[PDB]
Amino acid sequence: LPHGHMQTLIFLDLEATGLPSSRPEVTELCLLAVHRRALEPPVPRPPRVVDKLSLCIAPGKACSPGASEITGLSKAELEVQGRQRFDDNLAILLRAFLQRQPQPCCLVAHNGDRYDFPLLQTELARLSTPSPLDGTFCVDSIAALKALEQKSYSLGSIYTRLYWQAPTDSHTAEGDVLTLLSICQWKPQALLQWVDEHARPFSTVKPMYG
Amino acid sequence: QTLPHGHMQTLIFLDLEATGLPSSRPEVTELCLLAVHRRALENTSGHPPPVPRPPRVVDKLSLCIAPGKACSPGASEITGLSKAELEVQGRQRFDDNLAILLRAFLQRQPQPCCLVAHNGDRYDFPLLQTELARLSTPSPLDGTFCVDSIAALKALEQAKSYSLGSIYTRLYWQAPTDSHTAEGDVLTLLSICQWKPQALLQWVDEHARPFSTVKPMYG
Repeated sequence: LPHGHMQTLIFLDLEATGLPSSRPEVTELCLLAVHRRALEPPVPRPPRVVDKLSLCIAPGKACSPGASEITGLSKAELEVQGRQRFDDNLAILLRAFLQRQPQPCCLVAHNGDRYDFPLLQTELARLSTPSPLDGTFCVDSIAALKALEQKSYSLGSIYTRLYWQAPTDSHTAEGDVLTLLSICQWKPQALLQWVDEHARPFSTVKPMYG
Repeated sequence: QTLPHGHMQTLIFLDLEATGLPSSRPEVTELCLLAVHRRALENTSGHPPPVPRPPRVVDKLSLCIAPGKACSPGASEITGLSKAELEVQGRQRFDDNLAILLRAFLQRQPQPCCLVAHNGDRYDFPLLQTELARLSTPSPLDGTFCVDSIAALKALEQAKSYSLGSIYTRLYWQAPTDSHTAEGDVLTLLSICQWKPQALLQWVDEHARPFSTVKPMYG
């Protein structure tokens, strides 16, 4: 194994203002931390023991029509609800939340490699403080499920393919994280093996934009 | 005549799960905060009414915490948590880092901010005060206010058991989901408070008091 056995999997989803060339900004973030042991067909229930963090974040630029349509969030409404920007205080919060998880820790996000990870890297890079994620590992769950399954690889398509019922989470970062968790609990042992074999340092994720 | 502490801009629905009843000097095993802006509550839309949909914009924190002492049998059965299991899953104690985490979470919420917990005055608030008192940080809850939703709902209804489940079932005509779990009970509380949001907010504004005035459960 490249980096030992992952002790925590943190299921992650970011929602944002638009697609990568638009130089988007995060508008919502959910982390759901699960211990390796809590992982080790009826849709699986989440483990009893989990840590969860879900935050709405005011962006500096407007959401695109499509972004607002899909995420149900807009810059205007985030500001009327007094949401703060992606800022130093947020980094304090993330660092403390990460500190409570046993290490090595691995982020897991659907399409993380092409979207969530580089965007997170970019948001954290503009802060004065070093990234709270520099000791953390990551994997993309699209690749994971492609390997476990050997077809659409959208989140809902996978879920329905495995469980033969429609997904029932909200259209939110947390809803997407919960659906992802369910999918990852389909073959938990095999998923953990794939994660262990394929985990890579978040510090090697290239920022989406600079 | 004016409000004691202005209009609350954020309500933070809160639930604590613990190792036992108050005389056992219990320790927190799970904590959930769900922060909702005043405007999100007010924007909340028969007999029975549909269970209100939670607002699109919310912040949520849920954490499991290893206690220093074992859970009582009843506690483990009710909450689904045990000291042993929390430990096999690498959970950390209630410590300074946790206070910092809570502070940073609270900092993202517009002020004045008011915690709302069911039986909070008798249990959740004094227990939380006690846990925080053993840390080396200032209280993260300085400047934050608190109220007990039992008194709140008693008032709203008067305009009967007052356990969380009894109220929910009275208003919506079906049982809650995920009782005895911190997040589950928070969500149930949110649904109850969304029943009559304007009246709830008014009662909260008038009865909010500083968390700093809450007496610790034990020394």
